[PDB]
Formats: sequence, C-alpha cells, structure tokens
Amino acid sequence: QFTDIDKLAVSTIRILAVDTVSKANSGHPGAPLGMAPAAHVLWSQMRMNPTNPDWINRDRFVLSNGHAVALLYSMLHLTGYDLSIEDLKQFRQLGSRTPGHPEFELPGVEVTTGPLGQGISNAVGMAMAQANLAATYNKPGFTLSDNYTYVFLGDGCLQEGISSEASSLAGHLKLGNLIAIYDDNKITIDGATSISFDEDVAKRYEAYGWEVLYVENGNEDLAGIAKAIAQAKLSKDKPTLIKMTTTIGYGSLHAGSHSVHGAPLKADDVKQLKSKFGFNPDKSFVVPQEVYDHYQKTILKPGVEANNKWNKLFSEYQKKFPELGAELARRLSGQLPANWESKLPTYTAKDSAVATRKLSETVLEDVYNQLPELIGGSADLTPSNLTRWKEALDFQPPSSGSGNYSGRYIRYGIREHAMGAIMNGISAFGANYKPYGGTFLNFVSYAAGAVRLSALSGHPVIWVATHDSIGVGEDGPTHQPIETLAHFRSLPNIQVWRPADGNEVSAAYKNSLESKHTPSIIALSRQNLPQLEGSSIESASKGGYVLQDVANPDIILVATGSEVSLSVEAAKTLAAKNIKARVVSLPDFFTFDKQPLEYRLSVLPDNVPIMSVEVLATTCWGKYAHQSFGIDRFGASGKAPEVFKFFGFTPEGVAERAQKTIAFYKGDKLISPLKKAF
Amino acid sequence: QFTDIDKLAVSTIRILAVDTVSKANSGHPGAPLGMAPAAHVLWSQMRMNPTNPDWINRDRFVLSNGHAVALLYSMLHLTGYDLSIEDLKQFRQLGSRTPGHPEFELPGVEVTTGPLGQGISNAVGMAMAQANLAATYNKPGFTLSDNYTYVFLGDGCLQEGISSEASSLAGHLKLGNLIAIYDDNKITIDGATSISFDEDVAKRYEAYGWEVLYVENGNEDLAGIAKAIAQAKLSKDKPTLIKMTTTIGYGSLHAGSHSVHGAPLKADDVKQLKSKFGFNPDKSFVVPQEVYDHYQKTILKPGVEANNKWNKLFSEYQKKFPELGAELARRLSGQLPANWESKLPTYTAKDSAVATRKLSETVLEDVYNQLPELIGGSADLTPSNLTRWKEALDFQPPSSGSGNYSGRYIRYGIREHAMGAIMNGISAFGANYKPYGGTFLNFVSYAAGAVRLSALSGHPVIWVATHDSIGVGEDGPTHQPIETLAHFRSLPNIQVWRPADGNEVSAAYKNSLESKHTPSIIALSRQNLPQLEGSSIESASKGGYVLQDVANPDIILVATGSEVSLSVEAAKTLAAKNIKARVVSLPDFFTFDKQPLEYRLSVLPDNVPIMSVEVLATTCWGKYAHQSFGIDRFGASGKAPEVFKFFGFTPEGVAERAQKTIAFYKGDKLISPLKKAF
Ligand SMILES: Cc1cc(N)c(C[n+]2csc(CCOP(=O)(O)OP(=O)([O-])O)c2C)cn1
Ligand SMILES: Cc1cc(N)c(C[n+]2csc(CCOP(=O)(O)OP(=O)([O-])O)c2C)cn1
Ligand SMILES: [Ca+2]
Ligand SMILES: [Ca+2]
Repeated sequence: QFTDIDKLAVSTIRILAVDTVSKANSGHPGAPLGMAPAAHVLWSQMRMNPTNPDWINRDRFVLSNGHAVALLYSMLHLTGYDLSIEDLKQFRQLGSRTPGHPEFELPGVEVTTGPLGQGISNAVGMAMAQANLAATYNKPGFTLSDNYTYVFLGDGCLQEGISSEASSLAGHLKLGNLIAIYDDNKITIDGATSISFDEDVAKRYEAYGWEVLYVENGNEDLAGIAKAIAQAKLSKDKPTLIKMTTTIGYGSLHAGSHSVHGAPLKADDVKQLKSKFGFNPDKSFVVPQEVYDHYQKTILKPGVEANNKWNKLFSEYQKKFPELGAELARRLSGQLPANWESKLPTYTAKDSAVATRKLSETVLEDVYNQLPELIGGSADLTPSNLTRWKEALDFQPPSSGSGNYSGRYIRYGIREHAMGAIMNGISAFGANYKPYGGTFLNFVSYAAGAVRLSALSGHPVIWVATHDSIGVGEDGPTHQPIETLAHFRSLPNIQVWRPADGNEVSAAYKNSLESKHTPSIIALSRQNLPQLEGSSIESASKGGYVLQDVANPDIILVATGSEVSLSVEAAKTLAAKNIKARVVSLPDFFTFDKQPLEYRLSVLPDNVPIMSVEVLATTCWGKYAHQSFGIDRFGASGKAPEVFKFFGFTPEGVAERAQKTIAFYKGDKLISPLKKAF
Repeated sequence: QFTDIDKLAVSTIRILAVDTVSKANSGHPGAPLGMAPAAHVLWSQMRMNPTNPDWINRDRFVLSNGHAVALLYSMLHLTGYDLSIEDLKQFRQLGSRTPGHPEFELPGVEVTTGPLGQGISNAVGMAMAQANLAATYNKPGFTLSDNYTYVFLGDGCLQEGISSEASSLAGHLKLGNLIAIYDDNKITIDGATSISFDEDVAKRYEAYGWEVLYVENGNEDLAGIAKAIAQAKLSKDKPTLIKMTTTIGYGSLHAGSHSVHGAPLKADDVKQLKSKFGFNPDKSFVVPQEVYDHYQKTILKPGVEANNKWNKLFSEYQKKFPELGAELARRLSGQLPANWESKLPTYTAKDSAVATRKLSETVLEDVYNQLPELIGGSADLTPSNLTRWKEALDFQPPSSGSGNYSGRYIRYGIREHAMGAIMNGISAFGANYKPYGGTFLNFVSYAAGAVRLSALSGHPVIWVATHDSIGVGEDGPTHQPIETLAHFRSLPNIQVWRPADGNEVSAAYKNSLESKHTPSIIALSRQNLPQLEGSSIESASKGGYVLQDVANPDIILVATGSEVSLSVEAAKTLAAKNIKARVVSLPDFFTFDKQPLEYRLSVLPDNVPIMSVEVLATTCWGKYAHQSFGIDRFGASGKAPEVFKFFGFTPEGVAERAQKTIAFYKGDKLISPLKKAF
C-alpha cells in the first residue's frame, strides 16, 4: 500500500532532479522525470545501508542509462548517502562530486555508466559474482550472501549489441537475482523509437530465457510497479526484464517529445511543473521534512539494523567455520594471501623453449588454489588460450550437469565486449574478486567500450590475450595484431605486459594481481620462445630492465616479448663484428613509466643510440627509442617463420639496422627520449 | 530436380575443400564439410557471371563464417571464377591468392571475413544499397536492379553483438531480398553450444521481423534446402533466416566432434571418406569432368547470357532516360562528377568563427545535390552530429510513411559497430556508393571491429566524428576521447582528419570523397573555432602545411584541430617576448606521410625544436616533434573553457612550454624526427 507520502516523495524526486539540470543549465531532465515513480518504489524495498556503501550483502543498483544521473544523485541524497544540496547545486561543474554521468568512484555509485549497454552487462557480472559467493560460503545457518541486482535501462541500452551478448549469457546462466526495469518511453535523441527500433524486446527477451513482466502505467501505478518486482523475486531460475511504459519528461509542458531528453527545461516550464505538483514555483532545492523523515524510517534505519544482524552472523560464522571465515574476511579486507607470490614459477636458460601462452597455463595451474577469488574464462578459445587449469569446475546452473555456481571457470561464448563488462561487474562486487578473461589480442579490440572503462573506473581486470603477432601465421591479417598494443598504450591506466619468457610471465601475473586500481592485458605468443639468460621476476617487475649489458655499448636495443630473444641473437651477431650492444627488455610501458627517473635513465641513458624491436606498429615507440624496427602495414598468411623473415625480423636483419643506426648518428651527442622539457 | 551429378558435385566440393586444408596442414574442415550441400544448391540457382565479378546486378554471397574459406575457394574454382587447383595447392602459404580467411581483393570474394558477425552485417549494407539503387534508377520496362544478397553464417556470428545490431536494423527496414542460412551444427571451438549458447534463435529473429524457415536434414536433403531458398525469395517484405541443421565434419570419422572444427583431418580419415564418397583414397585435388561440365551449363553459360541481356536493357535505358542513364553509367565507371569540388566552400579570416561540426553540415548542404550516391546517417545523433541536409528524405520502407527506399539518410539507432559494417556493405556493393555516418568520436571505438576491416579491405567509408575532445565539457570523461586518434593513427590505411576550420574541413571532404582505397574519420569540434589566416583547401589537402611562417624560427609549433588556433595565440605572445615561432597545421598524419619527404622536410626542418600542441594523448607525436604538450590522463566535467584552462591549454600556457623547449635545447644541434637511419 503506498500513501500520500509516497506520492509527495515522488514529486520531490521529480523536482529536485529538475532544479539540478536547470541550475547546471546542462543535462538530461526527461528520464529523471518519468522514471521517478519506479525509483521511489524500487529503492524503498532495497536492503542497503546508506552509512555503509560497501556492505557486501547490500542489494545493488545500476543505472545503465547513466545520462539519467540527476535522478541517481537525487535518490542518493534523499535516502542518506554523503551527497548534499550543495553538491547537487554544483552538478556538471569542474571539480564537483556531481559529474554529468555516474563514476564508480562516488559513494552509492556502483560502476561508471553513460556509454550505453555497459551498465546492464556490468550488472550481469555482479549477479554472477553474487551467485558464486553464495555457493562458496553460505553454509546452513549462515546465509552471508543473497542480495539482488537491480538495473534501470532504456531503449539506447537495448540497441547496443553488448546488451544482447550479456542477456543471452544471463539467460543461459539462469541468473534469477538480476531484475532489470526498462524505460519504455518511445523516445531517443532522433525521435520516435519506431523510426529505427520497432522490434519486440519482450519476445526477444523470452528467447534468451528471461521472464518479461509489463507495467503499463509507469507514470502513476506505484502498486503495479511494486507487484512486478514482488513477482519478479519469485522467478529464481530466470532473470527478469520488466517492460515499464512511461512518458519522457512527465509533468512538463513538452513531455513526450525528444526535446525533454537532453536540454534543461524552460523556466516557465519548470515553474508550472512545481505548481502542478504543489510545490512553490519560485523556490529551488526544497525537500519536505516528511520526505527526509520517510526515508530515514523506511530505508536508512532498517538498513543499519540489516547490516548489524549480518555482522553478528558473520562473527559467529568464523567461529564455526574458521578457514572459510578467515579466507572471506581476507577477501573483504582486500588482501591477497601472504606470500602467495612464492608459488610463482621461476626458470633458467637450461629450461626449454615454450610459447608464453603455455607458460601462462602453468601460472594458472600453480596459483588457482592459492587464490579462491580467481575466477577465469574464455570467449570460446579455452583450448587456444589455455585458460582452464585441469582440476576446474565450470561456472554453470546446477541444472546443467556441466557444473554449478561454485565453479570458477566461465565459458563466455563468442561474446568479447560482454566478457569485458561482466568481468568489470564481477570485479566491482567486491570480496576481492580477481576475474581474468581470455581471447586473442586482435579481438580485445571487439571489447574496447568495456576495456576503456576498466582504465577509467579503475577495475583491475586481466585479459589473457594470446596470439599477439604475425607469429600466428597462416590465419593471416584478420587475426594478426598491428595497431593493438599501440592503442591500449595510449589509454590512461592499464598495464600492457608483453612477457618474453617464463620469469617475465610470472612478473606480469604478480603485478597484475597485486594491482587494486589498474586493469591489465597480458599479450602472449602462440609460438615457442626460449628462456632468456638474465630475466628475473624481480627485475621484470620494474616494467623495463637491462637484460644484457656491456661496458660502453655502441647501441641499446630495446625489445618486447618475442623480439627480445631476436635482439639477444642480433647482439650475438654484432659482437662478432665488434659492436657492443646492451639489450633492454621492456615488458610493460606502464610499470616502467612508474619507476623513478633515476632508474629509467639508467636503463635508457644519454649518448647511446636506441633502436626498438617489436613486430607491430612503430608509432608508440618514440618515447624510448631513437629509431624503431617494427611493422606498420597489415600482416600476411604464411608459415610464421616465413612471415617474420618476409618482414625482415631475423638476427642479421635486425643487426643491420643497428649498424645503420650507429652510422647515421656517429658524431652526434644523443639525449634519451625520456627527457622532457616541461 | 536433384539427380546423381548433384550428388557427385557435393562430394567433389567436400573432398576438394578437404584436400586443400590437409595439404596446407592448417585450416578448418568442419564447416566446409557440413555446408557443402548448401553451397552446391544455392550457387546452382544464383544469377552471376563467373567471367565478370563486377556485374552490378549480380546476386551477391557473403560467407560470414570466413573461417570456412576452403568451401568458398572450392566453389569459386569449380563454377569458373579465376582460381585454380594450383592456387588451391598454395592455400595458407605466404604470397598466394588463397589466404586462411577470405579477402575482398580476390574476385568472387565480396568482403573480407574471419572476424565474427562482420559478413552478415555487411550483407545488410549491401541489401540496402540494392534497395536504394533499384528505387533510384528502375523505370517501368527497366528493372536494372533486382538482386538477392545471400549470407552463410554460424553460431559464433549469432553470438556477436554486431549481428544482433544489424538484424534488428534489417528487420525494421524490411529487406525481403536478404536471405541468411544458419549452419546449425551444435559445435563451436570450446565444445557444444549448450555450454554457453542456448537461446531460441528462431524466436529472436522473428522478434526482429525476420521470416524463419527450417531445413532439418541439411546433410542430405538437397530438395529441402532448395525449397527453403524458394520460399525465402517469396518473403518480399521480411528478410529470412533458414535455420538449416548440419553435422560439423560430416563424412569424417570425427563428425559431430569439435576436433573437426579447425585442424586438418588425419590422413587415414581422409582416405576412408574419399572411399565412402566413391573417390580414390590415394589421389588428390581431383575434379571429375562431369562436375566442371555441370557448372558450365547450370551456372556460367546462363549468367553470361543474363549479363549480356542486362547490357542491352541498359543501353536502351540510356536512350530512354538519357540523363538518369548518364548518371548510373558514371557511378558504374566509378567516376565522381567532373569538377564537383567547385561546390566545396571557402572562407577567409573575415568570416565568423563556426564549430567545425557546423562547417561539416554546410559541405553536406552544398554537395548532396552534386553527388547522387552520397548516402549518410547517424547512430541516433542527427541533431548533434548535424549530418542531415535540409532537403533530405530518409531511407525507409514505403509503408513507414516517414521515408522510402530512394531516401539517402539512414536512421541507424544506437548501433555504432553495425553502422561501420553496414557502411562497408554499402560501399562494397559498387555503383560509386559513398556512405557516411556520424557519432561522437569516443564511440567510434565501439565500432573498432568494423573500422579495422575498412582499413584492411580498403573500403573508403567516412566517419563523421563530432565531439572530438574535452571541448565536450560537462558530460565529462566517459564522452571525451584521450586515446582515440592515437589508436586510429596506429592503424594502416585509414585517414584520421582533424580540421582546424572552413578550408580545412573542405580539404578533408574532398580528399575523403576522392578516395578510392582508404577510409576516413573527420574529428569535428562542438565548439566554435575561428577561421585562420593562412588555411587553404590546397594546403590542407597536403595533410600538413606551414600556416604561419617566420624567417629563422626559434621554435616550430605543430598543432591539429582546435589547437591550431590556440597555437596562433601562443605565437603572438611569443613574438612580444621576441621568440619567432612558425605555426604548422597538420590535419592528417596519413596524407602528410604520403607526401614526398622533400616536402615534409620543408614543413618540419632539422635544427629547429619542434613542439606539438593537442588536447589528446602525446604517444603518437614522437614522429614529428621533439617535445609534446598534450593530455595523457582522462578529462573532466565542467564548462569546456574551464576544462581547457584546467589542463593548461591556454595561449600563455602553450607559450611558456614553448619557451622551456627552446631553453632546454638551446645549443644542441637537432635532427628533424622525420629522418630515419635505416
Ligand atoms: C555508446 C553510446 C553511448 C552514448 N551515451 C551515446 C549517446 N546517447 C545517450 S542517450 C542516447 C539515446 C537515447 O537514449 P535512451 O536510453 O532512449 O534515453 P531517453 O532518456 O529514453 O532518451 C544517445 C544516442 C552514444 N553512444
Ligand atoms: C571476432 C572473432 C572472430 C574470430 N574468428 C574468433 C575465433 N572463432 C572462429 S570460429 C569461432 C567459434 C565457432 O563458431 P562457428 O561459427 O559455430 O563455427 P563452426 O565451424 O560451426 O564450429 C571462434 C571463437 C573469435 N572472435
Ligand atoms: Ca528513451
Ligand atoms: Ca558451429
């Protein structure tokens, strides 16, 4: 039963979201205005503690259409989160806590949203991380895990293929605690949805295995909106999409036009709206005390009792189940196990040539049981990526007979972008989740809308990107990366590790997992590389290091991944002709850059020529090397030795370019590419 | 009526594709072995001329599952395209015309495929381009355009977001002549589909507005296949999917296994099935004369006849409708209207400061009338990208009441990756189709899959990417690009234009439209920007040119887009403190690198410090400058002028940095970054 106050609370939500777009004189007013009744209804039955945004068993809410953020900040403020009328009064302004799109980093904001289709896929990830936490820790007597994931979305989310990718996997996985409400407002920026989008969302969703409930009058039916979510909570075997019809910009004079989508309302239109709802038209940012009181009583005071009772059960649990409680309290404290690192593989040069892809499989094989928070998967390339450790159980519904939700290995399908954002949501659940997803380095590019947000929000997810170069061979240029590393190296905040040998793969994993805020891509060879003489975990961990040194080098050859051994061989040729080369192995541009300049300048000093060697785009390399031997045209079908030799990446071919670099600069003093003037 | 030579033809297609894989000792047998019945039936009834692959009214066929190439290469050889047994004997080998994934460049090969979901989405662009051309030029008594677009696709393209995006748009647009045939083989790489893919595909595509037909015995039932293709052609208002079930690896000793997907069949397995199919175990790449003979009568000689009749109808068209005939003939010679460039705008430092986005809108107003083949759109951003001319008509079905199929403005919905692939389809069709579509520069990264293939194939599509930086402002970080141009400047064969003004936008559109092999991205400003005294279409067409010069510069300032203006202001300020700065505008790194070195070196000479100015990542600028002022962190929400000011991008902020560059280097001799050792 809802009452007068529920209706005064919905009016307050509607107008506070309108005073905030108008004062910023920038923003989108229309979806706040029409979704306001369901935000009131939903939020009021979420179990969450506004004083503790981090409580692991809090029901979690995603705004997949994050352009509607004025409603989120209104709810956050009104139900007792740390966001004030003053914060609200500096929406979209430089330096505020109120950006024009939700950012993961604020209290009460789960993920960063605003690219469409990204929120819904993030929330699927979250529903997967819950299902797994429950099956791993919940003991009879101790339901530590059971929260729902609530997602608000629009037409725009539903047109983006990532949502499709995501909803198919979610229907496959039978994720019944994910409840999605969709704003069936019939508008997007260009006009009526019918002008492009006129399909059958409900029949398309039932083909995935989701339940579709409908709310025909989303503008005023609080009781139907409430009944749908009630009913939805019973479909435990299938997720729910609730198709809810609303008028965009409800209450506005131009409500239902695409004009209310993304500009502030006209003064005159905001004044009538206020009167219309019984608010004074000349007063901004007004919150009725009965409203503050309502939410205190219905949401914040219950929630703090809920988080209290959950703690008492968890302290009991740890007495009863010591091992499991210690493990879980560690995941919650965000610690990796003490000296987990010791289980990592070290190698010598007597050991054999292995592609860094097999070596990968062996770190996984040697640390999964160390790290129960590690959950992994492949986008249909498990045999090519070698992402399954042998004793693994698949993350599936128990109904499947292929696994169950205690399993820690997911089969993502040929769905790369969706894997990006599901791992970003699994990471985002907490309980120190460490997701890693495998695919081929060229098709990480299929997942760039997700991969970018891992950097921006700071979600420390791992992509095990095998088949890094023309080493791929016969499959040819549709499958051979050129511009890939160069792209991700231009994106702020992501490690891009291209390990050369066993000990360089173990430093890539060490740094990747110890990371709390920076994603990582590990680019791995298809082909066999030898064990370098000189690589340790410790020096590879500094991101870039001197693998072989000479006193007074004629040249410094800087190389990554498969090209470091070529440089060690090219250096062997050069010595024979009395040129002294130092060989610098540079495994991660990011970690390297984080070293002190004393160290970086010792690796790449002044007065020596530096020529870089890597079989991909040369563009990114001018910040370390003086000359660069790389590949700036697409690849070729051929046996991979034949493809490297075609392009000239042979010992003597590299050596020759080093000799031409020496000759070109002879009698010039040289300044390290590292030294910056401002 | 299918007889015994249809049965001989399906075993020859099968064992020929098997011998090709097994001799390359690399490749995918599975799908060629199961789809070979359907390749036979469909090609037998397709209207095409083997001896002329360019006939505009040819029935087109795309293998979206490009990994089954060997089926396609067998069919092209047998039906009389220029491809031979020796070509086939050189499959997946460096230098051959038979690469491991199909490539646009071969005759018979329509677009390159091998990334999943791309071939099917191209087919939709191709089907639109049929629809459009038929609506433009067909007259009563002159059906010059009436062909079908057939696709073959697997479960993996049905798992990719892009094909959902494209199918949703193809259903809305009602493209009844687009027939897709799904290889329902229950396998993919990891294993069976139930493991990840278990949705009702049929109910999903019906939800889009597609007609779904079913063939239950795709392994043997040639007549069933034939009847679905027939029923399908009757669907004049619905595109069709034929869900035809096969057995992966059919005929093999490991049929139905997933080890038959992408490895050569074992030697003895190859002998058991040649024997089973009544061929000799110990002979290979064997085509019975009767198959050659069969395809001669069934396909080559009829298609030649039909092409020839097309040519006579077209000569009479040119008599009857002389001006429309004239036009289609120009397009089919691939010529652009003589002296079209005259309608391109020019400005002087007199004219108002306009956003590059509005100047773009203006080039569209002046050229669409000149260029009948310019068909454009937006992925739900028409009022933001300003991509529609005022006298336009939307590309939509007759029934819509909102446009028709002769319309030249597509409403794509929020479907960026689909729009880039559909655009490749439109372009790849022929008749000088010049496609474009806009979005925000940041979300072109969502189409990165389709965009790489524009470059690999050479489909000269144009991206209109407005909102090129932090100049966006209050939407903030999720919408401001940092990495985007750096990435796309790392990719071979794509022009990444970033005009500073009127004249620079016109240079961008003429080079972009004159292009026959390179796609483009034009990065356009939201904010107003001043016309520059010195810019000219002639100069900006060279990709980089001296905009302001001095006799003996203390420093050269190289900027792009909105920072060229900033750099002129910085130059006034430096002049006052007596530093002489030459300011260089570099609108496209590509077009600039295409210049004679001799020219480039006059723009960027040795022995002057060069410093680059741009509000995006510095990592690509190492190839032209000594120091770089740019932004390598993500942006922020605030009034745009405050965000520029925040990052130091101010006239006096740029000048101070220019002075420190001068000061840092003073006394050293400096080599221009253009110069290489080898
Ligand atoms: C990937 C992507 C993310 C974006 N934010 C957009 C711009 N954008 C934001 S909302 C929208 C379309 C209208 O979206 P909606 O979900 O229907 O919202 P409503 O409030 O109903 O108008 C567009 C094109 C482009 N591209
Ligand atoms: C974008 C992209 C393109 C690729 N080629 C791959 C690898 N790939 C090729 S086929 C396939 C999985 C099987 O798909 P299918 O169409 O069902 O093929 P079939 O022969 O039926 O097993 C995958 C993962 C991943 N992702
Ligand atoms: Ca909408
Ligand atoms: Ca398959």
